[PDB]
Amino acid sequence: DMYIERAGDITWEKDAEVTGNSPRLDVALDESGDFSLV
Amino acid sequence: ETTDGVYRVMTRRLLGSTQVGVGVMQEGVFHTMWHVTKGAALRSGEGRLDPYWGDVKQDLVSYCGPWKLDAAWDGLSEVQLLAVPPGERAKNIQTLPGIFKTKDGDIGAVALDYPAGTSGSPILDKCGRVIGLYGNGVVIKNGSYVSAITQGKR
Ligand SMILES: CC(C)[C@H]1NC(=O)[C@H](NC(=N)N)CCCCNC(=O)[C@H](CCCCN)NC(=O)[C@H](CCCCN)NC(=O)Cc2cccc(c2)CNC1=O
Repeated sequence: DMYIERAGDITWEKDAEVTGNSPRLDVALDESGDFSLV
Repeated sequence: ETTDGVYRVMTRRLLGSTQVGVGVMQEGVFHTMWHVTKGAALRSGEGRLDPYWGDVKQDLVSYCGPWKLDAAWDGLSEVQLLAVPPGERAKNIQTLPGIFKTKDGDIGAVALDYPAGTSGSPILDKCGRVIGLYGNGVVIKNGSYVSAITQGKR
């Protein structure tokens, strides 16, 4: 069985770590919901 | 019980539990990615949540009512992933999204890498609105990950 349990409130955090780049990628989405790089 | 917030999705298997994903309770509806639950029912305390709407191609499912999350990325502001990884405390990570370019238009995308059971973690705008869920993505050449900001149609 699958069950849910609360993990927190949903809020923006002001002192947040910032990281990750901003890639621009050509992708396709197929009927199964898979994205693939083109 | 349906109190607004972010939730882990767990499966009780063999002995202990395993976190298979994450979802958002809002306006009495639970929102998660299809690949987390495979569209099957959920327990919430003593109460059963039944699937209401879903789409394998979008990789989304809502429980108890239609998809309620309607806010969208503005296409240029930084966002926060409220990552809820297995075995770890919920935490906020800010990032400037990249873009999935598709034949049908552009999708915001975040280059942040977490375990599979983090799927369904909400991505937020600066008003704290959920602009989509994390976890349907691609693996680029160096092995790192980029997730679409996946949002339903309200
Ligand atoms: C951190 C730890 C290192 C963990 N990291 C990850 O697992 C992903 N990070 C990554 N750097 N690999 C983020 C997973 C985020 C949650 N999201 C999914 O789990 C969906 C579930 C499926 C949704 C399908 N509609 N998976 C996808 O989006 C994509 C893209 C699917 C591409 C389809 N052409 N699949 C994968 O990454 C599978 C994979 C590949 C190599 C190697 C691995 C895992 C081994 N790594 C891991 O165990």
